[PDB]
Amino acid sequence: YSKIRIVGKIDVLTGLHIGGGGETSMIGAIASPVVRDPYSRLPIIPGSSIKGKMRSLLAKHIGLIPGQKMHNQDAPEILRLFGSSQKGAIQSSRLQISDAFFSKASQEEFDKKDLAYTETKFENTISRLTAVANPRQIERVTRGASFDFHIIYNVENINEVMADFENIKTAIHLLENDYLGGGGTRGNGRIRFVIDSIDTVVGDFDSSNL
Amino acid sequence: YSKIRIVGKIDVLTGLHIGGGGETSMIGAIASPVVRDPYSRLPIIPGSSIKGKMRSLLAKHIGLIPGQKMHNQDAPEILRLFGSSQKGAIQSSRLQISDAFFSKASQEEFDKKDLAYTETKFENTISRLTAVANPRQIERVTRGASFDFHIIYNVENINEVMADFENIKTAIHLLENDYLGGGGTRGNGRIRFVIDSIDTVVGDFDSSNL
Amino acid sequence: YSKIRIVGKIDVLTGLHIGGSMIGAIASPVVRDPYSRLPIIPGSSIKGKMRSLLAKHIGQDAPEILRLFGSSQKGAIQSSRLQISDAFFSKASQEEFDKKDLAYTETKFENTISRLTAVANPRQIERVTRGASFDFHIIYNVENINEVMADFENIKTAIHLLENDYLGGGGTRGNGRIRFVIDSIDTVVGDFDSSNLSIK
Amino acid sequence: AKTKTGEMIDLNFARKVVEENKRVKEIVLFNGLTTSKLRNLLELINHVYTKVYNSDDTTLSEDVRDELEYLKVKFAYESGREPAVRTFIEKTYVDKLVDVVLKKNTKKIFLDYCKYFEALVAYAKFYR
Amino acid sequence: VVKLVKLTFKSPVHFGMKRLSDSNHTIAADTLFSALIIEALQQQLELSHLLNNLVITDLFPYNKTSYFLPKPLIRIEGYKAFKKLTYIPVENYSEYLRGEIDSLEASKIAESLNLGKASLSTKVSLQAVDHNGESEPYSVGNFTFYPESGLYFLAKGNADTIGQLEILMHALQYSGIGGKRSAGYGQFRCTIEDSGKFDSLLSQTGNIAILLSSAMASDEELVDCLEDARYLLKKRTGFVQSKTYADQLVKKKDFYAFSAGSTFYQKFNGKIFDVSDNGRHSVYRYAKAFWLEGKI
Amino acid sequence: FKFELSNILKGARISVIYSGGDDLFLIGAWDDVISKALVLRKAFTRFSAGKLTFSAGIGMYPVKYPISKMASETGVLEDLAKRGEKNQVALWNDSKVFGWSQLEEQILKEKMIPLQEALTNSQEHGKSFLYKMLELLRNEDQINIARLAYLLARSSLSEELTQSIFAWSQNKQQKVELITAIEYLVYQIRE
Repeated sequence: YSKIRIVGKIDVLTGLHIGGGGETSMIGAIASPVVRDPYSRLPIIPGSSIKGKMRSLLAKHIGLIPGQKMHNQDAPEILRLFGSSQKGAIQSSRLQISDAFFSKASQEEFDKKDLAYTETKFENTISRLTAVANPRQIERVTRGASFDFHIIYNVENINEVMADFENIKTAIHLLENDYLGGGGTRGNGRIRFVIDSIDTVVGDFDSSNL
Repeated sequence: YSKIRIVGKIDVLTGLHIGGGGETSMIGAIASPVVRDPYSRLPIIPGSSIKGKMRSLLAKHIGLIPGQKMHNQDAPEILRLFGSSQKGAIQSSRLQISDAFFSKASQEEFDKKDLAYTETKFENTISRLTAVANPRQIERVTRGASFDFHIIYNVENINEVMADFENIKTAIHLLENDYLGGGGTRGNGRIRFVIDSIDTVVGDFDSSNL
Repeated sequence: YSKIRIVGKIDVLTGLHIGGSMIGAIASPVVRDPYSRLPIIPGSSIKGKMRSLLAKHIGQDAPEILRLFGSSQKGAIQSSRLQISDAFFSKASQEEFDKKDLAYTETKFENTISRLTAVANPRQIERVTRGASFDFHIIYNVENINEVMADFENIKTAIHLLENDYLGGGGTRGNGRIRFVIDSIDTVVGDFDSSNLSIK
Repeated sequence: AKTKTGEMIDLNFARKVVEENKRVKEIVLFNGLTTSKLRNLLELINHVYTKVYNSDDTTLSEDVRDELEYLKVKFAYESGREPAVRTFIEKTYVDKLVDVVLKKNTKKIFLDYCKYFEALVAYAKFYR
Repeated sequence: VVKLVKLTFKSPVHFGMKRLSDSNHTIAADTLFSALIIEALQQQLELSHLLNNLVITDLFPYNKTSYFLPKPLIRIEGYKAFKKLTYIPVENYSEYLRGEIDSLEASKIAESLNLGKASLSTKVSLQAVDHNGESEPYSVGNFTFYPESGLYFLAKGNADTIGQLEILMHALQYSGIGGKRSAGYGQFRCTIEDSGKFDSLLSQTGNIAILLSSAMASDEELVDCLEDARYLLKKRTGFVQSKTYADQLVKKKDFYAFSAGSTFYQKFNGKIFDVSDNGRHSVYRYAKAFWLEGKI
Repeated sequence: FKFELSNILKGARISVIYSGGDDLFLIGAWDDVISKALVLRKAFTRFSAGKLTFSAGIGMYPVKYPISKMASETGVLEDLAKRGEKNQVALWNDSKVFGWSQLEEQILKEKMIPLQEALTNSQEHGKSFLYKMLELLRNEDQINIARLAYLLARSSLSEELTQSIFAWSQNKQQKVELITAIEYLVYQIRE
């Protein structure tokens, strides 16, 4: 059994907004706060949000079956990688995608020039009925920000490792051309992946070609 | 599943004002600033503004149903292109319009002339019963500036790609014949679109004709 | 017959959810101490995760994992060597969270998008806030002296896997990343020498 | 803190003071105060509130104290420009409470002042 | 040599009585004696000395304020409060024997008990999931003691017996007591000290006698003791817990013993009983009697 | 307990596990169990001429939830209502304990019925509006009371209900009742 560690950077090409919960809002304050690491108050990218977006894009690329009801009806590669919960056909997820935290390098860069980690984007919605704008404030992680992402791959079937990493590269290529987080169709969440390394932390597996 | 990337430039024919709040200024100083990228401090064109203006103009051109109240009630082409959230008829957004950033060529051109990217336009309102001026100072992006946009089109149905790009062309023509940002009715935000490359980044769709 | 106390702190690298209602309210509360209301990590979860990771690494049927975590099979009754106490939220972390008025357990809002209607369903989960620390006590029972080193190497492999693995909750989605810091290894009962033995 | 005639300053007093000023005519608050001037003052206090919110230390830093001083200056300027803003500021004692917050020099008192301001805005919206 | 042993429990305990879901706040003397026997077997210590020379008391609650003994089974001339009153502070218990305790003070004593809180942990078995199966949930009872509160018991024996008990309890601190030990429960710390108060309650002369431990007499002693008694006959059943006993786990022979706190006008000596059937080693059950003398 | 109870439950998705003697145990739809428990209470009062009252605990569980855990956890809820002096009922969560007259009149009829007609009558109002009010409620800070008024001002709700909802929120006891009123409406209107 082997575990392959993929550590890298996610660079915010356009402002990133992933929702946050449990905070009531002051009148005139941000309508939509982002998810933040409560200990550090810095924004983070939830591992689930990347895994869900990556899996959704990869599944759309592979092709969904007609009238697919559940996530467990995906292609065998998608279930092999991200996991399945079919009754009597449970497959362990090979991809454990952890939460991406605001990097200390970007922390230093934003402490220089006295730049806030997040920025409030003021928006409105002009109605099709009365043509009256309805303002909102969306918090978004700044464009300069970088997040340290850490993924683990579980080497269960060696013969499928190369195909699984090909699918991972396809999914990440889709995600770079897609967005992450919410509001992406209106310019939010565009990202770039920079793979610092693909190490093997567990086992004797040779991962230099991945 | 294909992803076609449209890349070009937005040229500011008339000073562009996209309002962004959250700024306190000295008595008598600039009253209304523009939206800027916090990291660079350079003016920005949000993808929300581009998408909203294009969708509004396209919906007006195709037609508004009598007594329309919401955006999900727009024409099926508009819902197919820009997205929808109607109950039971959630349609994904094929267009993912991104924030347009200040072009580096335009930045160097302005630095050549020792010119500021943003000008403070001085305006006033003459009362109709007292005829007393009320002064305002509106920040605008200087004419002659270019913003390089970035749009992603998701080819979900191969049949409708030609019609979708025809609608995108119509929307961009309307936006060129229209304004962007605030104050455009009084001569602000006139822009021109210069398309540089339409290519299929993801997949094997043929984007030569488009 | 000797016993080896392992004293350690588990650090929550990403929000920890061990599970264990009213509308609009977190429907997935973490395990908490019934009296002090401090969230805890059941020793059963640690023991089961370690046993599962050892099963995956070695491969349950294997004699080593079965002796370490107990066996009740007919003709093969084995006492569990690893008795792991439920982890207790640490005092130092409790003070560090009392400062700056930080709650002990963050709530995480999550949504699922259906593959058919594209609708989104929202779940609020409770996670032990990243940066917390749980004291962990493990008792290793030296049933046989000859197998102590091998059992401790197995523990070390299990710990390393769990460092690279998660603990409880949905760990493929980021939750449960933990780091084990062992304060000390010592022979509480018996004359056995555990100075050379390191869990990590 | 407290007002003249020994009354207590709280969100209950925010409701009470928005109600006593409330005059039927249209609903007129503080002799012609409009929602827009109230939202401008709320924008000022919101900028200061964001400054303090981002911070964690209870003691108010020097920059936020200078922000409160400039808030008092803006209060005076708006009072001079518009009679209704002057009436609102003197009836709700917002500048006096800015002085009190500066005297106390803690995050709790500033957050309570922000809550009082927000309650004034909310009840002004409700009673219109 | 009466020695008070106080157990302060760091983690919750199961202390099962009939199922895995239910949890008892205390354990009977037979459970603690079986744990001591198991510990002596592990520590390679002889069982004969412990079996013969040691008489132990049931585990009973205590707080920082009071140590609680079982309610004696004596006639009461309201009744719901006495039913709810399971444990009485030792100073109150002499008053209860004198019959001065009224219903309101009985309810006050019952509410005074702050031993701890009983909970139920919900766990799973994921073993089937690997072998193409589904996970199965289950439940484990728990009882978490308040920080001041704990359990205690009195043990009488010879000096060597007391020292052996000290060593066995030092080991039991890490071995644990109760169900689902070695799976996250039952861990405790023990402190053994002489207790003047208990010795004063121990030394006493009265018309009536009350058990401090679950016990049952032999037939010869039964003939004399049974008459003129008020007792609760509780069943002691369980599965054998050993590797040596059999290839597969086998239930113990059902036993029936007088509950602790039962009142006998005639005292009986206890007997260590054998509930083994067709096993490699005899399974021992503790039924020795610890007596307190009282006047009603 | 046995003969008359069957007539009381007529027309409701309720199954009597046992009535025994004084202690009852019933399992049924969450909507009908609450309704019949009130109907049981009013019929019991007439039967006993007011000299007798009974305390009950009501729980809400999914179908797949074990039966044994339903009896154990709901018995503790009864134990809460029994703990208070005489007539009490524990609905759903332990915190929500109300008098039988309070649950039937102050919650279901005084507050929930105006809320039910509110959603139907107003196109703008949606479950989203209910949840937003519910978040402002359940907040000890008095500031949320002002925020509720701010939320109610732009909500475009009817004036009489807007005054009613504001008045209920300010009172400490009436807030609990208003919270329960929304919850019941939210549960009743799902899917």
